[PDB]
Amino acid sequence: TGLLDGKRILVSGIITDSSIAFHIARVAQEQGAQLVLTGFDRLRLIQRITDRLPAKAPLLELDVQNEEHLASLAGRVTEAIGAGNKLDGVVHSIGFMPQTGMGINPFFDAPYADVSKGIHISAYSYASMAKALLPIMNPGGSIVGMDFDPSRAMPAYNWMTVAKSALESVNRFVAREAGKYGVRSNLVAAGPIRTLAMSAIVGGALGEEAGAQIQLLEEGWDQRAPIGWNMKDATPVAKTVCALLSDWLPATTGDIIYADGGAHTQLL
Amino acid sequence: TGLLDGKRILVSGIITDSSIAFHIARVAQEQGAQLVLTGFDRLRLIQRITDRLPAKAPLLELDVQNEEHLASLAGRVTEAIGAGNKLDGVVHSIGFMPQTGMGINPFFDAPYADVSKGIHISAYSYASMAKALLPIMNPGGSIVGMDFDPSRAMPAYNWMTVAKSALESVNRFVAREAGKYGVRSNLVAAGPIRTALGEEAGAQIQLLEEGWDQRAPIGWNMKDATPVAKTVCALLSDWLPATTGDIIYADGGAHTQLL
Amino acid sequence: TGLLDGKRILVSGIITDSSIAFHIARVAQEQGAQLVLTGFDRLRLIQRITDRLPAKAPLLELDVQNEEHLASLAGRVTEAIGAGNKLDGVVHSIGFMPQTGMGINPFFDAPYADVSKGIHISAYSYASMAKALLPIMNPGGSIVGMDFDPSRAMPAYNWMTVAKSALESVNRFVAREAGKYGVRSNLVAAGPIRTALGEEAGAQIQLLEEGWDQRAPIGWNMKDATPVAKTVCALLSDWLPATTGDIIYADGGAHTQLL
Amino acid sequence: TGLLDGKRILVSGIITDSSIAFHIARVAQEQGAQLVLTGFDRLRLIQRITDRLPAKAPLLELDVQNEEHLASLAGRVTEAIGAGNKLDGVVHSIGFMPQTGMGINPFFDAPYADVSKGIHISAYSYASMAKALLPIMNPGGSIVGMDFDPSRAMPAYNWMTVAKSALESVNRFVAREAGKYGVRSNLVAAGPIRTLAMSAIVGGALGEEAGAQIQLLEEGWDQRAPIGWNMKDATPVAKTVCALLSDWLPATTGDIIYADGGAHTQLL
Ligand SMILES: NC(=O)c1ccc[n+]([C@@H]2O[C@H](COP(=O)([O-])OP(=O)(O)OC[C@H]3O[C@@H](n4cnc5c(N)ncnc54)[C@H](O)[C@@H]3O)[C@@H](O)[C@H]2O)c1
Ligand SMILES: NC(=O)c1ccc[n+]([C@@H]2O[C@H](COP(=O)([O-])OP(=O)(O)OC[C@H]3O[C@@H](n4cnc5c(N)ncnc54)[C@H](O)[C@@H]3O)[C@@H](O)[C@H]2O)c1
Ligand SMILES: NC(=O)c1ccc[n+]([C@@H]2O[C@H](COP(=O)([O-])OP(=O)(O)OC[C@H]3O[C@@H](n4cnc5c(N)ncnc54)[C@H](O)[C@@H]3O)[C@@H](O)[C@H]2O)c1
Ligand SMILES: NC(=O)c1ccc[n+]([C@@H]2O[C@H](COP(=O)([O-])OP(=O)(O)OC[C@H]3O[C@@H](n4cnc5c(N)ncnc54)[C@H](O)[C@@H]3O)[C@@H](O)[C@H]2O)c1
Ligand SMILES: CCCCCc1ccc(Oc2ccccc2)c(O)c1
Ligand SMILES: CCCCCc1ccc(Oc2ccccc2)c(O)c1
Ligand SMILES: CCCCCc1ccc(Oc2ccccc2)c(O)c1
Ligand SMILES: CCCCCc1ccc(Oc2ccccc2)c(O)c1
Repeated sequence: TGLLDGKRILVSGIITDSSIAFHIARVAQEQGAQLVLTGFDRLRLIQRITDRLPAKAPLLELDVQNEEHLASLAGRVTEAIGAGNKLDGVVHSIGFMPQTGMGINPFFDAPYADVSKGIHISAYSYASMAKALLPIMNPGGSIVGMDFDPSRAMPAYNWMTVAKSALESVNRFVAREAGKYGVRSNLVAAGPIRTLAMSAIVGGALGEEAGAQIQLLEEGWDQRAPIGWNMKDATPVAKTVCALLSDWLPATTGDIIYADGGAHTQLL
Repeated sequence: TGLLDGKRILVSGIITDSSIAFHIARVAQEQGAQLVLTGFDRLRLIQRITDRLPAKAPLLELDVQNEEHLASLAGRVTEAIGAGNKLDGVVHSIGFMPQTGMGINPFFDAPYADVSKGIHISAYSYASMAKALLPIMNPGGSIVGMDFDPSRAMPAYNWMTVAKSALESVNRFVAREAGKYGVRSNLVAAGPIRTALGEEAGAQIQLLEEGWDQRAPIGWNMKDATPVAKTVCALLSDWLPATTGDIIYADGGAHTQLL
Repeated sequence: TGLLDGKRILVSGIITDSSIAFHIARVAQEQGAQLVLTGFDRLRLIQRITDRLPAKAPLLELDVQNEEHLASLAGRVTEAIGAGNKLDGVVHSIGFMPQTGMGINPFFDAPYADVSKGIHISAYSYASMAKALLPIMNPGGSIVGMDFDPSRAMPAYNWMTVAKSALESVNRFVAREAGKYGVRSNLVAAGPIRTALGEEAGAQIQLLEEGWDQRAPIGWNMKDATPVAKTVCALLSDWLPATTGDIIYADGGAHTQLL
Repeated sequence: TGLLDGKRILVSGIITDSSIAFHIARVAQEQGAQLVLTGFDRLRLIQRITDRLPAKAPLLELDVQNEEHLASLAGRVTEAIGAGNKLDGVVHSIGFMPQTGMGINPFFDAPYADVSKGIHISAYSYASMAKALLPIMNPGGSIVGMDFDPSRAMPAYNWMTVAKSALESVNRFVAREAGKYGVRSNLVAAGPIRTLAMSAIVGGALGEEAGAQIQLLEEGWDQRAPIGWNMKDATPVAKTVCALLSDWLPATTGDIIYADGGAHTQLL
């Protein structure tokens, strides 16, 4: 049978077929998980994408900034999975940061309203999503978010890095809350994955300064990674998340698991 | 002679005489530094307090949330220290967080507008302050801010801990920008210092504070901010010229010990 | 089907039925793995114990200090699993340290020959074991060893903590060598598990152990090694194919919490 | 006056004029510190070198493996500084590792007797040196050793990296011991410094594989370092040690201070 048999897992974050949450959903379903998906803006668009999944699953609207979406989320899920049923897994795979705070723009030229908006979506929403769903979660359940190692600074990532340093702090705190329900909360720190913005800067959407930079950071990842790293394959990352959602890591919470090919453990 | 002779150092954060920034200023002055102090809201009040310092130094108004204070900050400092003169050191010792996101309030009940306000004052202001002053800073200068180890979660500190996780990340980036000026940028992670909440808090804080002194191999006195103020001066000095984007712990070593 | 179906996994470290390696083997077998077990000194004794496992598996002699056991290890495994067959997983669950360098003895009174013996068995043997078996391992295989967070110092554990700081460093290097074979290499940092020393120890261990369960957001039961044995199996499986040279914590989250 | 006025500091580790301990001594003396030096093998040779210091200081023999040198060390120092006088600072700047465990040799081909010998000298000796001198140290005193960030693996450094991971663990423990005497114990994690072996592999003492590698790791250090890093200047490292020996860091022990130009805090 499948890694996640008879587990009901909410997976947010799907926008395209290159999304990390798309492959987290695909694998979860491949491992026999009943899913519940959420989407942010282009619900019609994500309907077309989510239809390309192994199995049919309810799709709810969730704008983590929206105070109404959050207040109503549990009940909507209750309706979708069926009264008397609970969640065994929540996948937070949400991120955002205006151009001002990430990319070619000077680190010091990001206005706070932009940084604030990105932290809200990339860091605080993890707590508010756990606050909504914790109540309708089963003991032994698992909440996992996506992270990008922010231990050290780097070019381009700038204020996103500061948002991810927030998310890791938030995660350890959400573990406190989540423990009172016997639920774990961890983050999967993945190496770079080609999606849209990052698989666009290739040719040079950001210019010759950028491109040739990210193309360097990415490149070095595959060298540093003792088992290597293919930025065009989001499957290994997705499987790590499934391992976190499963029951084979029942004593690990408030933590961070690194799906980056070991790159973060090697200097050169 | 003093550790910081001839150094023009801007020091923010004083509000009372218990303020970590008060002792930083007091020690920097004792070590022969020319200070420029900034205050946030109660300028008259902090005038009373800053008058209790070893030496007289210009007091400017700075509210890190105010876009006008920031844009003008450099020019006003230039006028206080004199045209042609530049700063050798900047002390960010600013911290805030509404009760909603820190204390007895449940962690999940902090509304973002609050959390966001606290991160703006506690984390982002470090970058915006650096962005303002970096241009009027001398090579080999030092920017140092205050921190409280947010590596692990804990009761009460809650969202402040999240704001500090942000500062440390901001600091590594400010080190990048500051490098372009030959300027370092580090954080000093101090143990708790004394500067109502009920029986849970008076139990927790006095239990967390207590265990600090136990864990600390040299011990920890929460009623003395001097050890911390000296660590900030060592950072402002020239005896740590190769360290930037880093964090120096003035905590009695508590953070290196488990029990 | 099981997590580790069709996987040939070598598991060392069993000595009693409380041994973390016993439950690792028990769980790997419950998840349909073909095991090859190794034992150190009391082979007859561990035969009695290994007979208490779900399934029957070959038991080889391995004393990581013995240069002959190491050189022959591959060939003997080849013969047990069959020529042409290779290993998919190696479990290093070996640990030692004389009383001199761990327990009530003062930290400064541990003679090197002792400390060196403990590091040889507890740290270096991880590399020498990897060097022996890596050649008879399949791509996508997994080497996992046991660890106890040595980030911070603590009473009693003393030089074992130093030996574990070494293992973690050894592990990052074994990840390099192992990568050349498409093999991962990680450590599982478990909370204390039950497997005389006087009133100080019975006070400390029961105080350190106790506070573990408090710190742990999901709690921690030192009388149950199963959660730990499952984490080792998740590492041996294929649901963590992108993680190597790393450390997975099976400790109830205790290490992410301060108080 | 000087940073270390009227402080009596033992400084070991001087073998040549490029030694990190040579500059730690030179600066300490420049800051008005009474020194006590120790040497390992070529005492005659180090006599010639130590004579090139700002000021005259007693030179004792200390082979950290030798059980006799350790047992007699305090008394010899007592004699050199004068009965009734104590040390205010100890500088551990000792390292060793046979070619087998560091360089071009395969990581797996280092025999334990070699690794053991290097850990003994590079890690355990820090404890045994503190065990000898702690008794003749003043409250407020400072014990500092030299370290090289071993968080992540790297080429060439191999078993030395494993020795430094040991030393950092040892350091936190020595802090326990050292606290009972009101003495601090920290490590200075420096970036690479041209000495003898490392300033030899330049041309290619280790070959074209090496050289072009270390020359890469070194190079990248100066790029990653936001204030940059000059591998030909050991002065900034020495001054950090003096800051640790001084009284301007009285609340930091069992810790590690990084003198590497910030390189360890930057990814690219
Ligand atoms: N792609 C990578 O290289 C990689 C690596 C490390 C971490 N991550 C993290 O994984 C997560 C998703 O990454 P991805 O690469 O799949 O990105 P993506 O661009 O494919 O998806 C980002 C998601 O955020 C959603 N979103 C934005 N604002 C929202 C809001 N207001 N309310 C609800 N949803 C909102 C978008 O709809 C989108 O699905 C992010 O946290 C990202 O930082 C990605
Ligand atoms: N007190 C402790 O136990 C301790 C321990 C570790 C770190 N710190 C840090 O040191 C710093 C100062 O701490 P403190 O204990 O002296 O606290 P304090 O309350 O005495 O100082 C905090 C300062 O923040 C200033 N401030 C608030 N909003 C501002 C704004 N909008 N613009 C400019 N200034 C503003 C206040 O005027 C005040 O001077 C903080 O960052 C804090 O996190 C304190
Ligand atoms: N027990 C705990 O609380 C706990 C917690 C964290 C980590 N660990 C780690 O797990 C591993 C095993 O722990 P355990 O509690 O099962 O202890 P155990 O005493 O049951 O197992 C230790 C094993 O080391 C073996 N061993 C000793 N010398 C050997 C040698 N020369 N060659 C081959 N094998 C040798 C012994 O035979 C024994 O099986 C150790 O590395 C230990 O550090 C244990
Ligand atoms: N040089 C660097 O790039 C750098 C960077 C980081 C850390 N460090 C550390 O600084 C320390 C010294 O480095 P260095 O570059 O000055 O090296 P060096 O080669 O100049 O000196 C190493 C010292 O070890 C001494 N020594 C060796 N065995 C001894 C023993 N048996 N008993 C007593 N003394 C013994 C030698 O006599 C020598 O002085 C080492 O710990 C080293 O790892 C150096
Ligand atoms: C730009 C630097 C390369 C880092 C890799 C990377 C790529 C995408 C990332 O995720 C984002 C998704 C939406 C908004 C912001 C970020 C990220 O986490 C990490
Ligand atoms: C109640 C929290 C216990 C931790 C000790 C502590 C106390 C005060 C702290 O500083 C603050 C000052 C103003 C606003 C926010 C934070 C802190 O850093 C650390
Ligand atoms: C007494 C130490 C408290 C820590 C808990 C603990 C207990 C046993 C441990 O494992 C050992 C087994 C054999 C030899 C050395 C170590 C350990 O890892 C961790
Ligand atoms: C070889 C890789 C470059 C690392 C920089 C470096 C250079 C010298 C180092 O110190 C040594 C001194 C004596 C014996 C062994 C090591 C080191 O610590 C760190």
